Amino acid sequence: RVADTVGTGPTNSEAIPALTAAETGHTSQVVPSDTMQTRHVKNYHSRSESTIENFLCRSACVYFTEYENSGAKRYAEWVITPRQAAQLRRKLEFFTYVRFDLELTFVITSTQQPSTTQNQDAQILTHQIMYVPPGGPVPDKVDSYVWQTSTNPSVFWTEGNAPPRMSVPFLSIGNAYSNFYDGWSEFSRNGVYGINTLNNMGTLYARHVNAGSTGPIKSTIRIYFKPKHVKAWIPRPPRLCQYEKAKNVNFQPSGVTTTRQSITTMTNT
Amino acid sequence: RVADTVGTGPTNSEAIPALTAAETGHTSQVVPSDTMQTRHVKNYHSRSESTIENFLCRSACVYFTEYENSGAKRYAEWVITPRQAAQLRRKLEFFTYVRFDLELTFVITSTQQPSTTQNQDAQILTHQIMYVPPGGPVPDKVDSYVWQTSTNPSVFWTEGNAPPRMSVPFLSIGNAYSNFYDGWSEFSRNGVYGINTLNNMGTLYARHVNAGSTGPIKSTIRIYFKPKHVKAWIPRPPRLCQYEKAKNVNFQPSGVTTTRQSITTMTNT
Amino acid sequence: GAQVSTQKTGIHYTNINYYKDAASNSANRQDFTQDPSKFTEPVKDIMIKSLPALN
Amino acid sequence: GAQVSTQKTGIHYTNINYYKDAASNSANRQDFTQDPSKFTEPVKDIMIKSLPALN
Amino acid sequence: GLPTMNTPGSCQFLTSDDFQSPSAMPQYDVTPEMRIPGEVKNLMEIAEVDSVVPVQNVGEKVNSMEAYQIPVRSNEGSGTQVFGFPLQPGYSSVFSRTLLGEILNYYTHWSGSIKLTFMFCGSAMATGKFLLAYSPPGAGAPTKRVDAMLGTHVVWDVGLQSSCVLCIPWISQTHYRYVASDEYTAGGFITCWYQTNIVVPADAQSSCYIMCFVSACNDFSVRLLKDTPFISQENFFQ
Amino acid sequence: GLPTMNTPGSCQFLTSDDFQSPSAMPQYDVTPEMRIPGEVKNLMEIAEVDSVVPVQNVGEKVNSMEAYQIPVRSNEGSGTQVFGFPLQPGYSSVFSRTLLGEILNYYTHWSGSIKLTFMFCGSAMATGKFLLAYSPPGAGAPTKRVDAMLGTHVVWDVGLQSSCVLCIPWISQTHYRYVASDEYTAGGFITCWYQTNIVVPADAQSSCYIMCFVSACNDFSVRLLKDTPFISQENFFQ
Amino acid sequence: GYSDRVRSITLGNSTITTQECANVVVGYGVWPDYLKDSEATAEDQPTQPDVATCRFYTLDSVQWQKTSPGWWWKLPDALSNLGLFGQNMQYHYLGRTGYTIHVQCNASKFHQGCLLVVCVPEAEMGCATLNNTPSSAELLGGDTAKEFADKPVASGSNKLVQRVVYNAGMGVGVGNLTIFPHQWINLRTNNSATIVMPYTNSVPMDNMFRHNNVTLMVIPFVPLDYCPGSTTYVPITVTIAPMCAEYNGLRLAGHQ
Amino acid sequence: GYSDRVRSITLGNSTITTQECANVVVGYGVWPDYLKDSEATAEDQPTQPDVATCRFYTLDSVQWQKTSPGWWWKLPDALSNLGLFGQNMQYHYLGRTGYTIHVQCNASKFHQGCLLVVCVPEAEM
Ligand SMILES: CCCCCCCCCCCCCCCC(=O)O
Ligand SMILES: CCCCCCCCCCCCCCCC(=O)O
Ligand SMILES: *C(=O)CCCCCCCCCCCCC
Ligand SMILES: *C(=O)CCCCCCCCCCCCC
Repeated sequence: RVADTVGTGPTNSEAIPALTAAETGHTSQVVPSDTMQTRHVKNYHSRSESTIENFLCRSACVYFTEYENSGAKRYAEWVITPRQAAQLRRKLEFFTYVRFDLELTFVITSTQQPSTTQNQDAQILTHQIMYVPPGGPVPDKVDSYVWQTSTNPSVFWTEGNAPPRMSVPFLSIGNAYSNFYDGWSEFSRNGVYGINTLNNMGTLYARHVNAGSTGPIKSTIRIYFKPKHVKAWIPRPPRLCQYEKAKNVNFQPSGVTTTRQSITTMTNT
Repeated sequence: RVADTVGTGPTNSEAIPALTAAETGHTSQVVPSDTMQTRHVKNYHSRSESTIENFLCRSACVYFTEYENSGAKRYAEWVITPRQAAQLRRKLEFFTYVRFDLELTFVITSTQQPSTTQNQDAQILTHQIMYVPPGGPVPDKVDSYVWQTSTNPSVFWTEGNAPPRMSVPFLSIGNAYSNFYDGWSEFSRNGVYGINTLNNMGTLYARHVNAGSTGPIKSTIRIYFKPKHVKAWIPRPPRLCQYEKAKNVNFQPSGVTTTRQSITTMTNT
Repeated sequence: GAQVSTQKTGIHYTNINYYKDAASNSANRQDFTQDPSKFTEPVKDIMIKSLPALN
Repeated sequence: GAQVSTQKTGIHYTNINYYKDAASNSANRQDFTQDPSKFTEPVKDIMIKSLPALN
Repeated sequence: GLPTMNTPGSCQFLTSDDFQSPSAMPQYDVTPEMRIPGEVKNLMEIAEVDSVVPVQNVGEKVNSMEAYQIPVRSNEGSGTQVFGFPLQPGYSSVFSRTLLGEILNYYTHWSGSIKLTFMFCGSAMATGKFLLAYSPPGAGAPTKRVDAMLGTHVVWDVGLQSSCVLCIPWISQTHYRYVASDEYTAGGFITCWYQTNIVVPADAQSSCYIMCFVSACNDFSVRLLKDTPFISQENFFQ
Repeated sequence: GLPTMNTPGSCQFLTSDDFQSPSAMPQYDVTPEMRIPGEVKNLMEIAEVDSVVPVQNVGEKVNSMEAYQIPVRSNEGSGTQVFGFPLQPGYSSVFSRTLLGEILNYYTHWSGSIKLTFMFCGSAMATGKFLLAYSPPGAGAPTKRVDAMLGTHVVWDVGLQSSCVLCIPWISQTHYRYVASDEYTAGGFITCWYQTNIVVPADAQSSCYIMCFVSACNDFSVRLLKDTPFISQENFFQ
Repeated sequence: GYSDRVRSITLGNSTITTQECANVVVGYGVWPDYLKDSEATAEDQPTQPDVATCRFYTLDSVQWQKTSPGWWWKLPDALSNLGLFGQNMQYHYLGRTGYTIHVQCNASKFHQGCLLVVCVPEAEMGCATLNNTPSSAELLGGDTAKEFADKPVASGSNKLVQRVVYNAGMGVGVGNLTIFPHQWINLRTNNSATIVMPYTNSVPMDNMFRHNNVTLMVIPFVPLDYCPGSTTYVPITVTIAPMCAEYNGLRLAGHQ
Repeated sequence: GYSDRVRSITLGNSTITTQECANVVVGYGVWPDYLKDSEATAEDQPTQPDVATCRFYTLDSVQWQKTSPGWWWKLPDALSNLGLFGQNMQYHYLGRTGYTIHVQCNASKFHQGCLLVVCVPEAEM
């Protein structure tokens, strides 16, 4: 809950709740009651919706690709990163270190494709989404033995059903996920610089278990991330400049705010 | 329950339960027992179905639009108002202030469209309904980053399934939703006049996550509102004149009732 | 943590809620409370039926 | 082995978990704990409002 | 993997169902309540409130305040009929648009007693007696005061107590009645007659007005919810 | 085979739902926690922290540290206006990019008091008094110090305590206000005037600077979560 | 020695007597009072002028004619120019009040007629021309009664209120206005109507220029009549008294 | 950590700070208050606006020159046009008030001068 205001009356003392020295690096704690006559008000207002869990715990699309029924793009692959999407990336980046569990929901959608193919009569498409942790063998074709997933986890989902969803633990090696990294990967202060030295979550492959029809079909897998059971440390300034890369802080300089005219103009221009 | 009648007999006194002065602004409380000889009757009749919850708590269609597979209308948008439908609007307007939770059910239905397109073999369509609270970025195309809904709530629903439904809290800033507003938005008694100065619930966008087929398909989203946990204050006369606008009281004058002939005619004409 | 309440008649129906928000709950159909002497009789001085209204 | 907790209001909602892993559980939406005197006031020597900051 | 089995009714959307749905806005803090005056708890709290009845529907008076005035005049005889309308609170053009009739049009059945409070709006010098009567159905409407006689009446003497309440009891074969018309569910007739002509002094107006008010009694109840026929629409308003 | 029946909402994916999902990695042992300094528990812990406000948006100073400096100078008169911006913490170009304004842009409603700590960055030999005032909406912004007068003000005397906190109360018709602009939900105006011109000795600079800081009070709260309009995207970054 | 007909209401400097009346109809059963710390939002301390604001302000008299359709007075705006009620209302962003509305109309034993004295909370009115909204100068009349129309107002390209009495300018049935606190001034039995309105609104306090929370309407249901000789000029005088007026948010004066 | 030099006076909407001062000189040892039933004559009930009237009204600034002789401001008439103090003062036959007069003048370490700030009861000129 939020703090209620205390009924205040006049004052004429040497107590100065309003005068301070902001150089101390300490935020003042003045409240209306200190610089005016306040009435008692009872605050039932709650800061429930601004807890870190409520802020971050909402499914956001982090990426999406396509694969097909035929041709070259018959299976897809994505090296896992939350940095390809501007929206979720920016919320996580309000904090230097974050620790959390994840809830993965996938929205797989197919579209019939233009063809000269006559007598199309598609059968129901079943998809396989497979996770290849850093080090395991990678599918080099829609049919390499790799898709057996004897040990790799993978979801088989038939179209028309509810979106495939599963949760994942805090898969880090560190006691918290690092959102920023002011360092290199090599001790010779060389090689990679930044957060990419840390990103090693593996790849995610998807494919059609069956082609289904004689005509072409293209599917689009959308990956949704939802941070459950979140812990966030060391907050920082929200991102001002637009994102340029998915692996680095690279920004193009932009001004502090938008403008108006005179410091006296009560209106944005 | 309803009140039972008391057995009454004859009377010959100066007690006058029948004579009053209606100028007082007080409704008389005479009952059959007062102006005749009544028998005792036990009333088990209940006023259960006329409670405000039972009156208002039934799903009503408040609006519906269309979006398509291709073309210009590829996504839809609706600024939320219960005033576009005559039916639900009129029930809510029996009261000046109403406070309640909402239950949203959407009935999304698609129709194949006429085309010269040969070899159509549609794939299952999945739809996304997104809410953009007052202030958030708005989708300017079926594919703007906006549809990531990292923080905005949104429903993904595949056709052929049960109607997507969710409930919403009492989203007002005031301690009750105002059904009427005899005022302006500007302190200079200018600008907007009426309830529209108060309506600021945001917009609702819908789109096809996938096109599904080579041929054209047009969908129609129907939004249903159902006031749960209702509180209503200050009742008023039911709407007589027909509704003309969705943002204002504007009516075209109509007579008090229908007619019959003489004040003696026991039949409607 | 269930709640057994009465059904509408002329029995019981057990209920449990699964959602963390009160807005996610079912409607309140069984509140037959009522008070017409806000509208019928909002007069300052009491008006007795058997007596002359204006005296 | 259920747990009845409170709903968000201005009741209760019983909960049971079915999965063997804590990662499979629902989010923790009801933790309204807070401590801004890490950021507001991270000063070594205490600063009293009514007193002059620099003396 | 608990063995389940679906019953007919699955994935169906019943307009009047009562189920739990997930909140789209979690841990949302609702603006605290405020005590606002005059809260309604039941629709019958509204139907128990007097509302002026447009007895003089007749012609274009319906497009005026004249629909509300019941003409009373000084005759050369008594026994004359002042007005007459049937007991159909939701159907008759008289009651259909009242506070009681509008609420009744959202329901299919109704049961109870009704109060018809008549207020005399003449000069303080005018007198008169009226026979306010309700005759149940069975034999037509009373066409003479001598037929209205035998019914359930109340002789109203105009005096300091301006108004007089003719209370109509529930005399029905059935427990409820249809709000819409049905002769099985017939209601009766309400008529008014001069008991003793209106007597006025010299210099005071001889033609006055009466006003009728309709409210429900403590035994009134409505049943089976439906839509009013009173609100139409051709397109979504804009 | 337990008889079940589905309700509308089945097989729907609500972005903000809160359900249990099977873990894809069973009996996985999570790397033990570590106490890392400065943990955030609520976003309001961040909005309660002072952040420098870019009052001098004006022109190209927004592309500089000048956006942050409020020019104060030794005049030939007092009553002059130093600055002026409306009370719109999430909307005004001044507050929109603050620590408070960035957090407020992720929410739809807001309520509470705000502290505007002004720090005098002149020479140790400069003096001066300023009238820091907040005038609620209703009648335009004060155009003279004599109009700012009548508002909620604080006369600031520059001395050893460099800074002075003008605390803006919550004076609203409603419980919350929209983060976005709406004249129903109008906020007010914050203005600053010279009370007694800036007096400096000989050999000390006569034109100084002031800095403004914005933080929320203990009664501040934000509601209804939405997306910030501040972060766009055309393609997935690579 | 008593009488249900006699009355005396003292508020501040003013006292009001009645020798023929009905009860005092108290709002929605609620008597006006001040805002509680539980229901308050504005944290600044209020000004409660008391005897200076909450007193009997008698606006202009209006003439009841055999052809008058009715009249209406918005509520905060009526007393917006009267005394210290109007002053505090200008210097303050927020305000809250209740009222004791005393409508006075005396005729004789040979006169007849009957007025409906209602207090319509939030009388949002319609425009003659369906596309527009009435103008501020068309809806409001400070201390000067605004009057209803006998017949439909023409829908040109105006911002005229649709004044036909039978729809009350709100598109409802004028005969159902009886739900809103009211009384009747049947010249046969009455002399005046007194209505004590509590503060009705969805917010604890609101601005007094931008929003008129209550609207007083005096609509004659049974017309004035009298035989020749009987005095022809029958005026109606409206006396309203604010009750428990508080004001939060002080600043310079006005509205803009 | 205190100082005889610091001060803060809160009256209504307004607050006043000082970083260099002397004591507050209280009238004739009397702090303002309301009229007692013992000392009252006017039988009608008073209006005591409170926060609306009793607050800090900052009049116009004046320039101290090397040749300025002095200045004077009559008291009820000064605030006679200011806010709700001036309003109540016009609608009412009788009135009674006390004041907290704060005269402000800051110079530097290289400036010199000395003003007499008096409150003359009944300065018949
Ligand atoms: C079918 C199984 C799918 C499993 C999905 C595993 C996804 C891993 C998610 C890692 C989360 C966010 C981490 C950013 C990493 C870093 O920069 O250190
Ligand atoms: C996918 C999330 C959808 C959320 C649906 C939100 C709809 C908001 C409903 C507001 C309700 C009725 C309010 C009328 C508003 C007014 O006039 O003040
Ligand atoms: C109180 O509820 C203890 C009894 C529990 C009965 C079994 C509950 C049936 C399934 C409930 C799980 C809740 C869904 C979130
Ligand atoms: C504690 O839970 C004992 C009460 C059990 C209530 C019935 C449980 C409902 C179904 C639960 C099975 C768990 C699913 C893996």
